[PDB]
Amino acid sequence: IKQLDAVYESKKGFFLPANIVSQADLSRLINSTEIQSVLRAPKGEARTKRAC
Amino acid sequence: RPTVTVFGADGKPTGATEVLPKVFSAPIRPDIVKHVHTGMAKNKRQPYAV
Amino acid sequence: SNVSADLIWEVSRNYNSFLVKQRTGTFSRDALNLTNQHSRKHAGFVNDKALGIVPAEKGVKVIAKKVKAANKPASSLYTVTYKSTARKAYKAIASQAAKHGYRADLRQAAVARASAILRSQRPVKPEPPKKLRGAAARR
Amino acid sequence: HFRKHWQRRVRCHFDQPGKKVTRRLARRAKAAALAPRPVDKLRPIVRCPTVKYNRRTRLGRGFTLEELKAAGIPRLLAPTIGIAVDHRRKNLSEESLAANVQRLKDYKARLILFPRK
Amino acid sequence: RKAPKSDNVYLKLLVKLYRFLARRTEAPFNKVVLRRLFMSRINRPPVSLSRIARNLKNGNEKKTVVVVATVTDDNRLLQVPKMEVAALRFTAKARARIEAAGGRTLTLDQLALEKPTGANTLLLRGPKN
Amino acid sequence: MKVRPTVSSSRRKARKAHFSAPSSVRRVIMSAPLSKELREKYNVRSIPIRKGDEVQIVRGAHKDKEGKVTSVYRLKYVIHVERVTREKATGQTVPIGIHPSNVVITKLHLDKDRENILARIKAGREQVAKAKGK
RNA sequence: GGGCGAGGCUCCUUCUGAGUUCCCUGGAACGGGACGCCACAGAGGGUGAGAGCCCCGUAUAGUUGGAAGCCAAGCCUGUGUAAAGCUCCUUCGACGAGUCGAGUAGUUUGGGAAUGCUGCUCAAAAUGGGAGGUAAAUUUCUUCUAAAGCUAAAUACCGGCCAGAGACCGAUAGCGCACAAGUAGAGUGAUCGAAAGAUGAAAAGCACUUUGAAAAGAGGGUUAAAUAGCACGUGAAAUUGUUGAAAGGGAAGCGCUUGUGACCAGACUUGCGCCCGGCGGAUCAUCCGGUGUUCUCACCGGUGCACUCCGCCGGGCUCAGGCCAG
RNA sequence: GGGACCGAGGACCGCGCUCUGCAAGGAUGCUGGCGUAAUGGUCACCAGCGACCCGUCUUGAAACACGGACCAAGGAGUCAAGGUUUUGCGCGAGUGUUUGGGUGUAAAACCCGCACGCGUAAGGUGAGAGCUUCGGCGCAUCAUCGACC
RNA sequence: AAACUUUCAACAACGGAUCUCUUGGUUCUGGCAUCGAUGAAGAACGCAGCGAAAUGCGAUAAGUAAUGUGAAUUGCAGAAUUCCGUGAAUCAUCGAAUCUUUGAACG
Repeated sequence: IKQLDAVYESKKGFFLPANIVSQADLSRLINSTEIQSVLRAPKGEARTKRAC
Repeated sequence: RPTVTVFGADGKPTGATEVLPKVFSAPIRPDIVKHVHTGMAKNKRQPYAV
Repeated sequence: SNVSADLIWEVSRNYNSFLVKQRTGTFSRDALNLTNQHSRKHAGFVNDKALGIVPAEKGVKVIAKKVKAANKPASSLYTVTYKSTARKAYKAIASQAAKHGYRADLRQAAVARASAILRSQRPVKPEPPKKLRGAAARR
Repeated sequence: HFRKHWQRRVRCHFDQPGKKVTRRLARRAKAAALAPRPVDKLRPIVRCPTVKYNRRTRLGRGFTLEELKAAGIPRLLAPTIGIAVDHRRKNLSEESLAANVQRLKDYKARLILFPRK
Repeated sequence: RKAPKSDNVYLKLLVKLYRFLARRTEAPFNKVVLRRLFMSRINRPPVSLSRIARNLKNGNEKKTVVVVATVTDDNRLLQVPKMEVAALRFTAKARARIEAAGGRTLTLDQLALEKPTGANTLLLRGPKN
Repeated sequence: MKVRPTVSSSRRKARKAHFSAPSSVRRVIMSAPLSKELREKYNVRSIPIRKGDEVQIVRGAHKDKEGKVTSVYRLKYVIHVERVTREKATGQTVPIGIHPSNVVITKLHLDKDRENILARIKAGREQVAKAKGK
């Protein structure tokens, strides 16, 4: 475990990659206060009653 | 930084504590693994020809 | 971080060691899977909070994930064995699933799984004798 | 560009790792015979000819007789103590002479020479 | 397009996040970002530090710079101003030069948290030709 | 796992060598284990079979039949135990081929050569037993 | 400077771990279950069916004897005014000819300063000769020494002596050849050139009786199996025989829809819930202690020894239950 | 008033009306026989109606012509080099470890010193995506006037 | 009605597909350097108790000497081996021999 830092610090021309997302928990992002405060009101439900 | 506990020969924790070595936070990309694994498995083959 | 329930589902949606695929549907052998169906709702190993019911000698054995021990498998399952009446088992399982916000969507599925196990433990009625018809009956 | 019969002259290098092991074992064989000695010979520092490469130095074939005498190493003993000698190269400049003389004195400082018999 | 051509799992999460935002918001910013996540790499040219530095020269400072592309470094720029840049990817040198100046680097999911409607944002694209 | 480069793991070569082995090689392949009493007496596990030995069959249709070895038919990798026979159609008795791996030696035909064989196997076994022990 | 030389390296060679313990199926366990052991060895093969521990081998360190090369601690000796390296200099310093070269013909190269080679005619030099650089003012300058010769290594390898492997082929495939295959056979000859593997664990390859001239047949027998009898694993189709069913006034075959005849897969057999009665048992509610968790929900133990709770049995009732219909 | 075909959906929500309710965003209620080859299905045949023998080639099209006794197995756009377009991936003014060298549990995997291949060493006006503090700011790209080499 | 023609089914034939197997091939890699007038490579003829071929050998002829191992060979028949031994074996190794007619082929 101690050597595992050293081995990746010695690879030339390679750094540990940076991900394109910072938080992988979508539920936290969507259900966050910041997102939910600016959303519109819902336009419907999961199941819609058919009129005719 | 998160840490990990060390276990002795009997399976019980020994009180030693080590820091997670920063490579376990890397992105998990199965598509890269599949592409890299496909090529690396071919590097062991021996030629065949009639 | 880089790992979440959404990521594990994306990695493991198309293939798993628990996956059973046939023409009539896709099943899952996951022990924390209440309906044995392949879905994000029911994939126990994917989710941070999940439930699972397995039979005991008499009654049911309910296992739930501990969120603060996701990296300690030996201490990650909260296990309760219910060997009292069926109604008392249903009350605890449903309260276990809905009274604190731990997978309230699985309340109905969990109670049904407990009912099936308790029903399966009941004695078995002897099947009626088979009846031959037509040509088979005349020979 | 296959207007000739290329198919009968096609070399495939499937022995690339096999030859590397063979080369590594041959180097080990030299160390087995010349046990304390290095498996190579000391070679001088030379300048590449062309104006494209004259700003860079490399290793030459062997040491010049003039720069071998300035170091203090006899001619007939140099190939015997692990020094390559080139009788075709001329110095033509003090810069090449000084660089290789200093290289030889550095070699003499690190040397362990055993009695003859 | 309905499904992105990429096999990146994290890119799928970004699309899923911004598909939700585009449906539940009236901001045209979210629809542009979503549609740019779907297109190919040649259709997403890199944006250099020199190009972003030009575009905030006049009055667009103290704003959020958003590119759905990779941000690269430029050796022609000697001084890099402090800026707030959110992008799909950053190079090692461009990220270091931005952080050395005193700016901050964001990902597209952090941008959703900070600016769910693309408020006070400068959206740029790379040179197609 | 095999390590030495001179060893081969080929099924084709192993089956060729086994079925085309010379008589001297076949003698080693036709070995049989020694009985428990003989193991603690000689410190020897196995020994090639021979004509004078007495064996007890421990595998096959002949459950626990005892008898003396009569022939070592190395050409088909079988031995002939006495009174272990089957009648042909004519009623003439023919021996039944028993493999040495299916028998255990109970009494050992003793001669100077076989005392030398048992001594060499014992010497190696005791050498490593003390090497492993101390 | 010479001669011995212990010993050493390389290669063959001897020996070195652990279940044939109990039960079931089976002709036979090498299969299933249980209880163990070895492992620097769970590569491979055989043994009556998938064997780490039945057997050969497999792994590591040793250990027994031998072979030929090379090295070598040491021990005997050496010898002759014998050889060798350098330094210095009022002395010397030999370097390859019918060969370069010029002309010409053929061929060749990316290469008329002929790229090289060969034949023919002529045929050299010694501060010489060859090649190159260069407008730089003359052909200055640079760099080598041809017509004599030896030399390991890195490089090639469809052949020779072996050895190890494969995401290769699996008997019309793979070499023409998995077999008494460059064989049988064809051609005057040069040459051309096939087809062809599999009984069974074990021949245990059918004693004996009977019919037949015999080939064989039938009983009887071996075997787990003859639905394996050497025309021998499994044994498709084309094509054929027998039996069973059916159709057939100058084609058959094909599509839609009934009918007849034959033959069949489903479905159903009851479940749920109430109200009484006979029971058989204390995981009834509550409270107390401990523990686990999602921190308010549970589980264990005690209290709760019976209008509460759980299972059975005997009745009544409700509901839901298959097919075709009015 | 007399027939025929059909019953899609599955808690509530709606439009409504003749409102203790209803024919109003899709069938319910009552009853009988049977509960087994009875419905149903597969074959073969009879019956009514329907129905050219396939492929190739030529041609505007037919027709001619060619191949077709039957079955089993085999049987035909592959590999390599060099260009090129598009998609995915890595790094990105850089990129490429694998000629070679160094480890190795040994044709794998891991690592890289020097060269080398390909590429690289700032305006005005009008539209214009998107922001906006509603004053305006304006990506990419196009049109025009430019500036420089 | 039978017979004949056709369809299906069962059994039996013809034929050898399918599955399974493989002391074979094919390709790659590694160590090594060894034919002949001291008669090679090839051709021929002989040799076994019972053999045609393949295989082995050469009138010492399915073989001799030496070394090692240690009790066989086997289809049949006949001899063995005393096993407390210079010693079975269609055994292995191999340093010594025998080695017909030719064939570079040489009175």
